[PDB]
Amino acid sequence: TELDQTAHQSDRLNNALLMAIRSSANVSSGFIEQLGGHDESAGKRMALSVELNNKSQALVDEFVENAREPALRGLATELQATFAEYAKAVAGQREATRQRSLEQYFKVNSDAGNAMGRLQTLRQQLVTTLSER
Amino acid sequence: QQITELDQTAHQSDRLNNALLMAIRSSANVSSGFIEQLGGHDESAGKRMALSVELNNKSQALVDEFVENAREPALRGLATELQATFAEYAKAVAGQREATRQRSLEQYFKVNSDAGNAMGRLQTLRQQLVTTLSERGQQIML
Repeated sequence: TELDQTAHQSDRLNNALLMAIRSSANVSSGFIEQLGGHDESAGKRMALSVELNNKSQALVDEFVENAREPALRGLATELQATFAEYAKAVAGQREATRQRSLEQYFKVNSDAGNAMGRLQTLRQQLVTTLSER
Repeated sequence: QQITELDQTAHQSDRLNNALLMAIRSSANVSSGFIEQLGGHDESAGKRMALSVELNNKSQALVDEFVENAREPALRGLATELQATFAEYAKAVAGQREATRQRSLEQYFKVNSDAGNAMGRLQTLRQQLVTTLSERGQQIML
């Protein structure tokens, strides 16, 4: 029973991070589509970025709710905080894209890239801790 | 022993998760780098081109190692598809980087569909491989 919880936790963690980076990739792609006048195509990218933000946030929330073991509590709260910092940056990318502002996009993009760099290394720390039961 | 094959199954799914994560991060760097370049932030865009290269090279090495270790027929067909699909993806992202260096929206769009189509297939193949690896880990325990 503990082991089936582990697989659900792993699906939540991996899907959350894949959907989160896809959310940012979509809004960047959509910004470029707007630059090229592909304005209908760009709306599909923006909608997917929004949806992927919502779905990935829900999975992080579930992961943290279910990571009660003492070895995981601190790291899971670190994940919650770093993920929130990433999601805030991607929300900033969406707002820059709606305003069609190259400079607003640059401002927040460094925050996005730095938080995702940390999410990759934090994910590996979580995978190590999950596998040690 | 069971823990050996179990340990190797976990190692394989982890290779797969890191490869897909870094592959999508590579895209995020080239697209956001193009936006930075167009805003006059040439230095940051250059760093992002380098990071896109690094990330897809690391992903490629993980994909190659995954295929080398996916010997069972339940996995090998999916694994070689993942490899062939990654090659398509990596070539399109390289096209996106060169379009960025040339400051060319037209060059960028010319390959942007190749990248998205390959990435979509990569994500489905990862899903099939994760499920098939998990099935093998459970078969051992059964």
